[PDB]
Amino acid sequence: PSRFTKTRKHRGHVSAGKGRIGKHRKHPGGRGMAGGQHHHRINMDKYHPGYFGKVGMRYFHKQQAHFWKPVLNLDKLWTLIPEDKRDQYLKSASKETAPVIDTLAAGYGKILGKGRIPNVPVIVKARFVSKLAEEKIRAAGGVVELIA
Amino acid sequence: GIDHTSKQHKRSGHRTAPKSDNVYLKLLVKLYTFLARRTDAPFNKVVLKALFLSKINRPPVSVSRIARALKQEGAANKTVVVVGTVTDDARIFEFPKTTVAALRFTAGARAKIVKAGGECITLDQLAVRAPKGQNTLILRGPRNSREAVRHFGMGPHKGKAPRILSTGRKFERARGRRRSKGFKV
Amino acid sequence: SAQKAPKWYPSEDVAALKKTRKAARPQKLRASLVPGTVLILLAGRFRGKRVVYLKHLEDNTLLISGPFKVNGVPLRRVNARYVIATSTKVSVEGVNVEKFNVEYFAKEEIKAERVEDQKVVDKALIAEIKKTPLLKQYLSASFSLKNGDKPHMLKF
Amino acid sequence: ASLPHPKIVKKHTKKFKRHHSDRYHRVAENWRKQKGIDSVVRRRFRGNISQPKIGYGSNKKTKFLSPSGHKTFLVANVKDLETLTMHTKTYAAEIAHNISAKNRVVILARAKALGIKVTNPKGRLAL
RNA sequence: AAAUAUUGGCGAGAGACCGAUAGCGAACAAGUACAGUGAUGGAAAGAUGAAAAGAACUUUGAAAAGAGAGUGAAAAAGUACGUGAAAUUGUUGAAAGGGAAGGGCAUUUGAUCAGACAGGCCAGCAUCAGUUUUGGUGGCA
RNA sequence: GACGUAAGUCAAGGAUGCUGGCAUAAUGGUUAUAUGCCGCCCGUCUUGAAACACGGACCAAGGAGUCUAACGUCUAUGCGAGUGUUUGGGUGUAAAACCCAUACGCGUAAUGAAAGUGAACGUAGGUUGGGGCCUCGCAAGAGGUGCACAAUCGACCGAU
RNA sequence: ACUAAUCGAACCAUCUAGUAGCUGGUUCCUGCCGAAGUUUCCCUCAGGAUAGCAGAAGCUCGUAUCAGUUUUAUGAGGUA
RNA sequence: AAGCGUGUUACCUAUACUCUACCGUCAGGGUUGAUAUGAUGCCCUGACGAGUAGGCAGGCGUGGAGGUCAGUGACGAAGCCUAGACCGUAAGGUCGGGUCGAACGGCCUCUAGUGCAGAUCUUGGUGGUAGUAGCAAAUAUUCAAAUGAGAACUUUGAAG
Ligand SMILES: [Mg+2]
Ligand SMILES: [Mg+2]
Ligand SMILES: [Mg+2]
Ligand SMILES: [Mg+2]
Ligand SMILES: [Mg+2]
Ligand SMILES: [Mg+2]
Ligand SMILES: [Mg+2]
Ligand SMILES: [Mg+2]
Ligand SMILES: [Mg+2]
Ligand SMILES: [Mg+2]
Ligand SMILES: [Mg+2]
Ligand SMILES: [Mg+2]
Ligand SMILES: [Mg+2]
Ligand SMILES: [Mg+2]
Ligand SMILES: [Mg+2]
Ligand SMILES: [Mg+2]
Ligand SMILES: [Mg+2]
Ligand SMILES: [Mg+2]
Ligand SMILES: [Mg+2]
Ligand SMILES: [Mg+2]
Ligand SMILES: [Mg+2]
Ligand SMILES: [Mg+2]
Ligand SMILES: [Mg+2]
Ligand SMILES: [Mg+2]
Ligand SMILES: [Mg+2]
Ligand SMILES: [Mg+2]
Ligand SMILES: [Mg+2]
Ligand SMILES: [Mg+2]
Ligand SMILES: [Mg+2]
Ligand SMILES: [Mg+2]
Ligand SMILES: [Mg+2]
Ligand SMILES: [Mg+2]
Ligand SMILES: [Mg+2]
Ligand SMILES: [Mg+2]
Ligand SMILES: [Mg+2]
Ligand SMILES: [Mg+2]
Ligand SMILES: [Mg+2]
Ligand SMILES: [Mg+2]
Ligand SMILES: [Mg+2]
Ligand SMILES: [Mg+2]
Ligand SMILES: [Mg+2]
Repeated sequence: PSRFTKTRKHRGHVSAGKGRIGKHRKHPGGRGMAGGQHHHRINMDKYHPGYFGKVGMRYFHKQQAHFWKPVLNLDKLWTLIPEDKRDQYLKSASKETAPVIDTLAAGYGKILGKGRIPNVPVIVKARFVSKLAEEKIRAAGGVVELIA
Repeated sequence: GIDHTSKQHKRSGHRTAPKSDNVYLKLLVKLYTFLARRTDAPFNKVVLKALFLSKINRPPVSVSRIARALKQEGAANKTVVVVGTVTDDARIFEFPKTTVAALRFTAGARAKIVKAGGECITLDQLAVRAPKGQNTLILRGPRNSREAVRHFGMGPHKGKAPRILSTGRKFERARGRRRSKGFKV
Repeated sequence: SAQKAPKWYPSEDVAALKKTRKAARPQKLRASLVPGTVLILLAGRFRGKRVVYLKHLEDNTLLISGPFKVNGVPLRRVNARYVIATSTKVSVEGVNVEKFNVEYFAKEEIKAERVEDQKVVDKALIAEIKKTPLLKQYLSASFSLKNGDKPHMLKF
Repeated sequence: ASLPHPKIVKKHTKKFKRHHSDRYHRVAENWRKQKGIDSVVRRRFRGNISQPKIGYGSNKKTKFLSPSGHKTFLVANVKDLETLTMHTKTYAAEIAHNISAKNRVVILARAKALGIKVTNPKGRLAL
């Protein structure tokens, strides 16, 4: 709101906080990104290195839906089970009845291996897995099922 | 005239009160002001100062962080004190039965502590049962893990994050960031 | 409401005064102020009259009567700071003076007993004055500062 | 009367009139602080007007006290007046300017019966 | 076809908008009066009173008008009309004024004005405390 | 603290006692004037303004850091590994209030130009400090544990 | 030269509130703190960015890693 | 010497130094078994106070909005005038008298087209100049009568 602004406190003072010498002007250094290579060069190299120039190969007509692959770590793998159902699987870490986790229905593309799942066998249906995420799922007795 | 050695009329630079207008936090400050003054326990003075802190100065404390601190030798039965919010953490699967005193609990954090057999209490209940902070263990969350801390201290060779909106190729991965394009950092 | 209210109110308690340590001790007079001394009154109705000092009363005033038959100044009080103690003295160890105090001069025609007390003290005082010559004329004449009088150098 | 109070020292009894408020009609007597670069009044040259400053602040024991020792409370009716029933030695009622003549009669008779001082017991009277 | 657009037109309902130098240029005979060869440019201007009850009648004046009288709650509302500021002006009163005037501190004089008797005002002396100043005298190295 | 045997007294953590006059313009306030001394015209640019620099004859009214999109820091608030009801739908006392599904945005993963790959040797490490807590201590201290944070050597992930 | 008091490119309206590193102005009070005209770079020299000076928000702690100062010890310098 | 050189005292007075009071700021503290209900309150202690550009903080005032004071008012609201009074360091607030005639305030919050001495600022109004500069080119007017309140200027006659 206007009543809390310094404009109200600058009433009565001549320059409104802009100085008598500097004498607040229209666009003293140019407009926008002007002089990024000439008179604003130091600010660019200090705070935005990499701004000028080109980087690698172009991609005509990029569809981000091609590259959709949300990653899920192993420490969050057991969150795909509802919590009331989750405890009776943590107890009785048994094969012949193992939770089937469809990571795709929860919206994940690749299972990654941040690790330390419990020692309960788990059936993981994943589009992709990392090598280490596969090692820790098999070490717990489970298996990774490849889907599409 | 006086040859002044230090700046005159200088405020201490520390909060003497919370900026918050929460009436119940003011009652907690009112209770722990009395305890810090009428007791010699350094615990009460630390808690009173922590009640003044801003939101970024009291990051959330995970229950996993609480559980790791209870794995310390001789700390398995202490009252964990968090002047701030205790959040849940699903990455841990074995929580111990302990008592946590905190300013705020999330719904998941309250459920996890109670389910493990423990108890969630407020800071006024902590004061009644531990007036001098006996057998307490103050826990603080990670303060430099904020996303704004990444960009603090930007400059050449500093290895800090640039203040950027859109990331990827074509956004500050060129001249100034690699030897093939002018110079690097 | 034209004015809202004081949010809380100041107490109308009349706090008692702290215990002051100011004991009242008797006045020390100038050495030149001794009974029998002739004094010059510096102000009041009897400005510049020469009077005879008799007693130091308990209100710290000076009891004087430069004899009423001599110069007309009756028995009355004067402030010590408003008189000049001269070097002339009359022997007063024959004058009944103990009867006069602060209560004698309480304000509230002349009272009949006051003129009788005057007619007793003056007889025992005028008799001593007639011994040393010219004091009756001295006490009937008024003091005055004249052209060339420097009180800082005059030895009264 | 009122409560006993120390002797009230005003510390500056003169109004702080604005510089050049007598020179030009367009400049009001309401105090404004000179902010000119060359201003002799701002620069505090000898012989110029004194600017208000915190050194002139009144003693807190006698601040807001009227010469009779009371603080002034503006009242508009009987209910406003009866607020000061137990505070007659620290507060004197002053009847608001827009109170009608008949209502001033009622307020004064109520304040007289309660022993409340009235700052202006002469506005809108048949005298 | 519908879901979409809509500073034009027609009919509506509203507003934490503006309140006659504002709000449309225009609250009013406003795109008017007026200016320009022309294209175009483009104002100012609201308020008596509840009701004209808008002052009959007398008197002075050539008349305007004035003085009364009257109407009205009010004429300190008289169509030169609600209120009626300032700049500027007249009259009256007060004050001061040797080539400016105005101002700050303090007091004299003149004017004017507030409160208090169940302590208010101004003082004098004594005995002390704090800070000082100016003398007199004593005992030692 | 001092004196006094004590009671108590005192000049010892800040004035009391006695007395008079007036009780009103007497003191005081305000204002005009007089006198002593002082006082150059403001604003502005400027190293420097009373300037023989510039604007200002006077008065009234109007008159100049606003709103928006996106964003940095900080703070407050809600919830919290999630968060964001208001594009919409339902409903309504109807531009309000109240309720809600699926998505989507950001976050929870990075790195590489890219193809791709993708975060625990260990009590999520070792060392030096570190508030607080615990134990022994009359205490000073000593020992244990040490969150945040600071330094350093490692380990893991991506690139080379 | 003249082209309607307009001519080294008329007048009218709109784009248009054209841009201006340049001039002027930028409206209440009090309290606390309180500068710079210097570094580097720029078609830079009446400008800006950058570092410095300044304010504010504080945070971690609680008498210290300290200091526009001296002493002691040990270096260095090539001006009077 | 009231000049020059030198020496000795006394004296004068800065917003400087010392002491005290009061204001504010900062810092360090005290204060809950009725603090004998204000805990951003009350109180104790110490230090400090210049300031352009500039930063921050606490407040004053204006238009409109939610709430409240069952607030004020035709027995006078608002406005305006008032060398009349009071409060605040101040921004300002409050009252008395006059004038007037219909609406307007206090407090807790919300909101802004929110505060003017300047911009050769905009619009309107008014001054000093000032009863002043001037109303002097084109040869030139005069007399009587009439009319009229009033005739240098109208009408007629006569003349030039
Ligand atoms: Mg300033
Ligand atoms: Mg100005
Ligand atoms: Mg300027
Ligand atoms: Mg270049
Ligand atoms: Mg005042
Ligand atoms: Mg200057
Ligand atoms: Mg208009
Ligand atoms: Mg024409
Ligand atoms: Mg009008
Ligand atoms: Mg009227
Ligand atoms: Mg009138
Ligand atoms: Mg009228
Ligand atoms: Mg009128
Ligand atoms: Mg006038
Ligand atoms: Mg003078
Ligand atoms: Mg006077
Ligand atoms: Mg002078
Ligand atoms: Mg310039
Ligand atoms: Mg120059
Ligand atoms: Mg100047
Ligand atoms: Mg110029
Ligand atoms: Mg000019
Ligand atoms: Mg002008
Ligand atoms: Mg204005
Ligand atoms: Mg809603
Ligand atoms: Mg995005
Ligand atoms: Mg052309
Ligand atoms: Mg513009
Ligand atoms: Mg233009
Ligand atoms: Mg300073
Ligand atoms: Mg600084
Ligand atoms: Mg050399
Ligand atoms: Mg001389
Ligand atoms: Mg200052
Ligand atoms: Mg408005
Ligand atoms: Mg009125
Ligand atoms: Mg009306
Ligand atoms: Mg404006
Ligand atoms: Mg103006
Ligand atoms: Mg003339
Ligand atoms: Mg002619």
